[PDB]
Amino acid sequence: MGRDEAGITGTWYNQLGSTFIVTAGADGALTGTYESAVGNAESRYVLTGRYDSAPATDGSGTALGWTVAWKNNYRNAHSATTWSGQYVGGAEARINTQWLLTSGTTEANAWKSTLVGHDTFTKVK
Amino acid sequence: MGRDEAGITGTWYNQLGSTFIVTAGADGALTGTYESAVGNAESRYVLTGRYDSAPATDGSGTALGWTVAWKNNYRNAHSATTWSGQYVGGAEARINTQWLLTSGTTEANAWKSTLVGHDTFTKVK
Amino acid sequence: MGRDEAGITGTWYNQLGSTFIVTAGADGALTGTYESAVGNAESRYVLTGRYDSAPATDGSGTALGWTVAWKNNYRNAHSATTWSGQYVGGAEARINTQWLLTSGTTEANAWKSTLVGHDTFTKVK
Amino acid sequence: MGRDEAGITGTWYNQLGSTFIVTAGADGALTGTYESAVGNAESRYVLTGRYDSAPATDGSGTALGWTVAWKNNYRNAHSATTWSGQYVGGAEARINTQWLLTSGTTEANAWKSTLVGHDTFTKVK
Ligand SMILES: CN(C)c1ccc2c3c(cccc13)C(=O)N(CCNC(=O)CCCC[C@@H]1SC[C@@H]3NC(=O)N[C@@H]31)C2=O
Ligand SMILES: CN(C)c1ccc2c3c(cccc13)C(=O)N(CCNC(=O)CCCC[C@@H]1SC[C@@H]3NC(=O)N[C@@H]31)C2=O
Ligand SMILES: CN(C)c1ccc2c3c(cccc13)C(=O)N(CCNC(=O)CCCC[C@@H]1SC[C@@H]3NC(=O)N[C@@H]31)C2=O
Ligand SMILES: CN(C)c1ccc2c3c(cccc13)C(=O)N(CCNC(=O)CCCC[C@@H]1SC[C@@H]3NC(=O)N[C@@H]31)C2=O
Repeated sequence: MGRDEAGITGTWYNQLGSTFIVTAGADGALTGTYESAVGNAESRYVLTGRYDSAPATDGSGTALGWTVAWKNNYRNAHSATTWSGQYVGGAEARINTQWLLTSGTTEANAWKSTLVGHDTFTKVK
Repeated sequence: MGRDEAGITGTWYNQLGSTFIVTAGADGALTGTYESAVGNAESRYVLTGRYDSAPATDGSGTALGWTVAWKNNYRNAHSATTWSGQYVGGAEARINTQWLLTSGTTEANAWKSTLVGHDTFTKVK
Repeated sequence: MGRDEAGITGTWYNQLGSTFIVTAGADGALTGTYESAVGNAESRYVLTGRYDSAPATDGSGTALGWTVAWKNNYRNAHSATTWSGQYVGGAEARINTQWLLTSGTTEANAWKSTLVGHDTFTKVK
Repeated sequence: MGRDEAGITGTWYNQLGSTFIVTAGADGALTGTYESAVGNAESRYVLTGRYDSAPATDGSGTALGWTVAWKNNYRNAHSATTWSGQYVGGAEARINTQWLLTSGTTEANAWKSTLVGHDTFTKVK
């Protein structure tokens, strides 16, 4: 709860070397910035999202998600990613996610508008 | 741009009868509430997300995404959904999305933590 | 069972105008050809897959999936799609699917190797 | 080509401890069996799929996919999984996949019919 808040807030790194900095609010909000090590991305981008401010205490992870639109002062990649996953606490804390990356397309190209992938975030690296 | 802002802001309905009410901010923010016609959901839930405040003008859609954590004053479904998609404007304006719904799980059950689906939102119904 | 076999076997069409011709075997096999109305595709491509030869009889759909590699005598698109979904029988019989389309990539590009989408197949159109 | 055939054919293991045994045919076929270490699964299940019998030689992976219906002599889990991904050869050869697992459902429950995940297969473990 406040446990999750404290667990989630901070800097995370994924397997690609991207950096996710986030504050979890007591109200279930996630707010922060994201810097992608790959793709059409430079510097930091705003992120917002939500999390289960009251997960179970049977050892279950904590559900959460967030979005980045790939526009900032330096680039506009006409796209947006959402990550959906769960926070697991402890000595090797992790956010395990799957993500959808959608590009704005013509109607003709809409069938190929969305990439899918997975990112695992840790507190080190 | 301001076009997208004006296009996106408002009430949308999906094929299931769910209701998405959203304000698009000039800064690329999405803020609002979501009421799901199905699943472990009651009343409205906070939503936040982002959108490409400056899509292309070659007739491409506008990328966007948002999250809902399935906790409010009435229920806690220990889960969170992200929708990723694009807004298409005009007489039959649409937000075409794919979504990931993750439940908090034990580590044993993490492989089955995430549902995937698609929702199409329109301004009527 | 033999019901499913009879239900599934035949020609289906999706919302894009693609054509899926399939034989369901008594052993749970699916075999046939696919012709895509869109993308880097021409003529027919082999398809194979499986289905639950013994679904429930509580009105549940019948789970199934199949793959196409996008290589034939005319083109090689260095890619393969899998469709996962369920057959629903009756007067407006449907196969409702989600699909993953993966392209062979460099290791650098693997994070963007896979598109996701949804196709609905019917017996007419 | 024959390279891919030789690369792919054999026994693979994923991070969960599941075992995938496959023969790649010269015609682009994949045929074999799958034994899942997790879920509603026992013993081996038939699998079929396809692969790009002629990938590029710029170091790109080889696209492929396959399906398992979760019915055999011991169990019927009313479901089917498709894996979509790419084979990468060499000293630490890998098949990197994403998967869709669909359960037969009522029409009411169709929105939650499909799980999504990722599996990485290697030749050892
Ligand atoms: C239609 N058709 C041929 C395309 C043409 C162009 C594009 C696409 C795209 C998606 C789907 C198809 C196309 C797409 O997303 N785009 C925009 C790309 N946008 C970007 O590169 C922004 C960085 C995204 C980084 C990802 S987020 C998940 C992962 N985790 C990380 O930390 N980093 C990676 C295109 O141009
Ligand atoms: C591990 N294993 C056996 C499960 C056990 C329980 C659950 C799950 C879930 C996901 C995956 C597996 C399980 C899951 O999400 N859950 C929480 C469900 N949470 C909810 O029902 C909240 C409403 C979500 C409504 C969806 S959002 C996309 C779509 N579009 C709409 O407008 N409405 C629908 C479980 O309990
Ligand atoms: C890495 N990065 C920038 C890409 C560059 C090139 C490509 C990709 C792809 C996928 C992901 C990224 C890229 C991809 O799949 N490719 C191959 C495309 N392959 C094809 O076009 C084959 C037809 C597929 C038709 C689809 S199947 C689901 C749907 N349902 C239907 O009936 N028809 C549609 C690329 O080139
Ligand atoms: C609708 N609602 C509440 C559900 C109720 C029951 C079920 C579901 C399912 C999917 C989605 C929702 C539900 C589902 O798939 N099912 C069948 C499960 N079927 C099985 O357990 C078969 C083993 C699958 C093993 C996976 S394959 C990807 C991964 N990689 C591996 O090597 N092993 C794992 C349900 O019962």
